Amino acid sequence: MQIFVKTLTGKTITLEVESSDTIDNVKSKIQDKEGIPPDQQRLIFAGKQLEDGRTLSDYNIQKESTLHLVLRLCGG
Amino acid sequence: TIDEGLYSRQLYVLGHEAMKQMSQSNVLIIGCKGLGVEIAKNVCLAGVKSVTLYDPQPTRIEDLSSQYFLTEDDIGVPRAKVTVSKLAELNQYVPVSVVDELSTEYLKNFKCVVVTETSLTKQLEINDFTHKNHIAYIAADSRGLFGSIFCDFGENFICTDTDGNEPLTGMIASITDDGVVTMLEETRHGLENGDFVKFTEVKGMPGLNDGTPRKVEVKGPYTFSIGSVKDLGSAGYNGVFTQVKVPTKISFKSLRESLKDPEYVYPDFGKMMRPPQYHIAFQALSAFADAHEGSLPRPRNDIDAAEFFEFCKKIASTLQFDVELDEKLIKEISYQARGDLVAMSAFLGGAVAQEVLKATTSKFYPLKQYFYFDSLESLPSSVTISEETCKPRGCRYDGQIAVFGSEFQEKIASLSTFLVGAGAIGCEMLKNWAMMGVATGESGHISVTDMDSIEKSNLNRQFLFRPRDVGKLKSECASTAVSIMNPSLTGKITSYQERVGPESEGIFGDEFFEKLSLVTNALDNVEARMYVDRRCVFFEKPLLESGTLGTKGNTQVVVPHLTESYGSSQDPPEKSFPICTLKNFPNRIEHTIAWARDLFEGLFKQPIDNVNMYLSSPNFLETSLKTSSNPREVLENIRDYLVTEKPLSFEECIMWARLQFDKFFNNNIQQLLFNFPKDSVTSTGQPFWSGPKRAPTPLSFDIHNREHFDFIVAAASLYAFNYGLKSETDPAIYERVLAGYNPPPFAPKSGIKIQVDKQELKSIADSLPPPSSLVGFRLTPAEFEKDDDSNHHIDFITAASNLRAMNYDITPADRFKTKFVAGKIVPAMCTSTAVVSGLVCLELVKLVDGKKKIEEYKNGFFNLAIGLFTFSDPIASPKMKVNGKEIDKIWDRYNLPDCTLQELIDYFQKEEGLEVTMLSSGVSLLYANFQPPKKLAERLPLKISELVEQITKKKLEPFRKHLVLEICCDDANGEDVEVPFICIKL
Ligand SMILES: *NS(=O)(=O)NC[C@H]1O[C@@H](n2cnc3c(N)ncnc32)[C@H](O)[C@@H]1O
Ligand SMILES: [Mg+2]
Ligand SMILES: [Mg+2]
Repeated sequence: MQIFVKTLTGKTITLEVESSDTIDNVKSKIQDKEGIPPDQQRLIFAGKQLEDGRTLSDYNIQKESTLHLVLRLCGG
Repeated sequence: TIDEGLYSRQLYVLGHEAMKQMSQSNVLIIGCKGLGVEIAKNVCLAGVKSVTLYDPQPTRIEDLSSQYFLTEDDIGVPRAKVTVSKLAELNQYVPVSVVDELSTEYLKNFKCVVVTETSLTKQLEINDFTHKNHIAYIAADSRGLFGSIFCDFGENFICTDTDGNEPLTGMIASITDDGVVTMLEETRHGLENGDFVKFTEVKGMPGLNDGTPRKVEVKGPYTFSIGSVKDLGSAGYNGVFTQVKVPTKISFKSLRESLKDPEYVYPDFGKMMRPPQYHIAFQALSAFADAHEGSLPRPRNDIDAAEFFEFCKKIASTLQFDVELDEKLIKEISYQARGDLVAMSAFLGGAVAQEVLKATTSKFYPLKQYFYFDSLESLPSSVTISEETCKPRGCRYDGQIAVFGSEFQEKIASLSTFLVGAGAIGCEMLKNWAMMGVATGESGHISVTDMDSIEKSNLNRQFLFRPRDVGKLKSECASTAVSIMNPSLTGKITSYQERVGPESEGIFGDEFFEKLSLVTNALDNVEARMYVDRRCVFFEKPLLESGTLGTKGNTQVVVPHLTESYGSSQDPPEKSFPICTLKNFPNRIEHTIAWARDLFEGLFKQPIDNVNMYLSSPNFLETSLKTSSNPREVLENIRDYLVTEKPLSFEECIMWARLQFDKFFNNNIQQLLFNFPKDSVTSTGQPFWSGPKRAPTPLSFDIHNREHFDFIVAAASLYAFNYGLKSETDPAIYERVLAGYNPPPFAPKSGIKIQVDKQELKSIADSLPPPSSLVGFRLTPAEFEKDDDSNHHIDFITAASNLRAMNYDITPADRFKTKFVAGKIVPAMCTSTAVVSGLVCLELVKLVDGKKKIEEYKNGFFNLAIGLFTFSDPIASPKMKVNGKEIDKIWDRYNLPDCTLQELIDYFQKEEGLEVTMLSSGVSLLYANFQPPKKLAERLPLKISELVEQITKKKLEPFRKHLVLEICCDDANGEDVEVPFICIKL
């Protein structure tokens, strides 16, 4: 199935996944497309951050869901 | 025309063109309560043409719950006429005035009208006109833990930048005739389908470089297509693409026609079902007002809530809203209707302020069109929340008591906080704390620390400061300014000028931390964040963390024994260029600016420091020979800067700068081309000077070249500064001395190592003048200062960079960009700062409520440039199992007194079921079960502090209050197990 990842700078990434796929797998596909190391990826679905070891189903992520990829900032 | 000294950091976000349009846009703001004054503050700081206020309603005591420009002496006085005085002080370039009457035709004077504290009926009346007369409309309202924003910039609004990102660009390797662009050396283009790109320097396809944009189709991370280019060449080679940003027309609906079919911006995809409920509830709030003479429901009043819920039913039917109303949620808005929280006004006020700039600049994507928000997880649960507890009390905090209650108000007042930083986030944080009444109780207190002083550019987003405060300490001014906002804080704030870190643990020690309720960061660097995080973990203190970058920001809460800490997760590392690229093979202006910054340091800083060390350190030469990475350079600096190249006049400084020109933009280039000729090829037959390597060309000095001349002036003036000689700028003296310059002959040598001994250095050291002959003589080093345009620093870097850009055929950059790069200036402005401060304090009330469920906390992320907000529950701390017990791998530790080694071993066996096999302190091994029995017989009766002192052969520092130890031990099954560290309380 297809899901979308929106970044904090407005980019949209489309992924081909299955509900049984792990977050680690989803992060690997994001690394292929964007070059961001999995450990530096902050993914959010329905107000929850995705953690390694779990699966998309564990977060109710379904066809054409939208995740947010975010970062921390250091100005202030 | 634009004062870059004030607007520096904000210009790096909005740009000159945007601010030029702002300086021609009057703004009208209705309502001067907490929300309106926050919007007006940011807009004034932002630099619009002017701000007009309208709020005849008289000042009530409860208005001071969030409106920080109103004192108790102002009660009864209309809010607009009291607030104008203090808003006019923010930005000298933005006149602020009041208007007593609102005429529909009078609205034609403003490019944007912000409407707050206004009924829906009056809103529709205003928006009907503005929507027809090309006037931007924005309406926001803060109701307890609920907020709403509506934007209507007209049905033909042209947005010229829909994301605020810089245009993408990258080096190309090849282009096929069918249009397949392959990036260079696995370099990602970052484009998306539908983007447009221009080209330059493409070989074999001349027509492609003409600048006509071409829509892109992404084939992969390193490849994309632009369509057929057969009519233009058989094969493209090399070159550079640049993204072409396209504008978009945004058609907004009016408030009247969108009221039926509203378009929502969702701030939380976990609360997707709420904005519809809120759309009805905010309208029902205005119907209640019209029914009860402009009065909102009373705090937590059930009768008023029932009548309110009935209005929602009628409105839901009138609007044909096919939605099942959530009674408990909707009634919660009525209960909190009279809530006035400063955090909510900061959050909404910062966002609305940014939307006002969007309407007046056509930059960034505006909210389209309804933004409904709640922080309902902030509602306390450890205290009774009833109509009796939330009732007004006749104090400045009535707006906050309306939501949290009086019992909760006392908890806020007794907080002991620690604010690390008094800059942008710091100023907004202090303002919030003052309005909330933090630390106004008997046991309450605030500690603020910051080692920096106020500067001009700070005044654009650090609103506690004023131009006359320039040069003073931030922590002191901010403390004083907040005492004026809330006199209850007089004497309750202690300010420090300390740099938080290892060196200041004598001030911020155990005794200091133990008293704190929580720590709040307001920092601008990751190093200080990571340090504060370690300390809060050690002292088991909550930490409120936030950051900004231009229009982006984020928040993170660290809850002891519940969540992970700031340092538990990794961020992308700071970019650093390869040394080979800066040293010899630049291809971007960023490479020449970094090189020029190192040149500035290498001509006017490093050698000066070596001279002064040679004259004040007794054994500097010996130590340097054993430690310096380049001892020959140190010896040559001293020799050159004290005798052989010592100038005696500004004329001699000009001669010196003229020599540096050929040394770094000619002779060095010749030597490079000598080792790598232009036509030389690699091992694969391909031209060496290809791809990232650009063939350089040496420069021939030309006094009539602005870049050549600017380098001579800046370099000569800095060399004179080093020696105290008075510099000059009259071009006649430069022409006089330079016209008679005989350059020494130069020939490229051989055998020089260009990446892609003992006797001479001992002899030149003896040729140095002895420090005995230069008693008291020093040179003045140049300390890089990006924000002083009279010191020639940016002049030298700009000119030096652009001269190197001319060597390598790189496009030069002006001082504005060069200052940004060389200075590592973080783009920032007031809007993002207010937004993070609001989100941070919405989490603060959760910490003081003692919330134990991790799902109630929220980390925040946003980008105001695209109207993106999103939130996530914090990550729980990693757990571990030891003898079946759950151990928190971040927060747990064993607290023991300064007992004996034996007593420690017995404690762990009998109380913890752990057989201590090894005990260590730092690098030192204190105890192990395998040590001989005589080693143990003499150590087991010793105290831990005594055991550490003896093994380390070093006495403990006297002010030490704790001792950190680690142990290896076997669990009850005899198996080795990892366990938390030990903290000895001395
Ligand atoms: N974000 S900002 O640039 O507007 N201001 C940040 C603010 O924080 C202070 N700061 C930076 N580093 C420290 C440490 N280590 N301790 C205390 N304060 C610190 C800066 O001076 C700046 O004013
Ligand atoms: Mg500063
Ligand atoms: Mg800073």
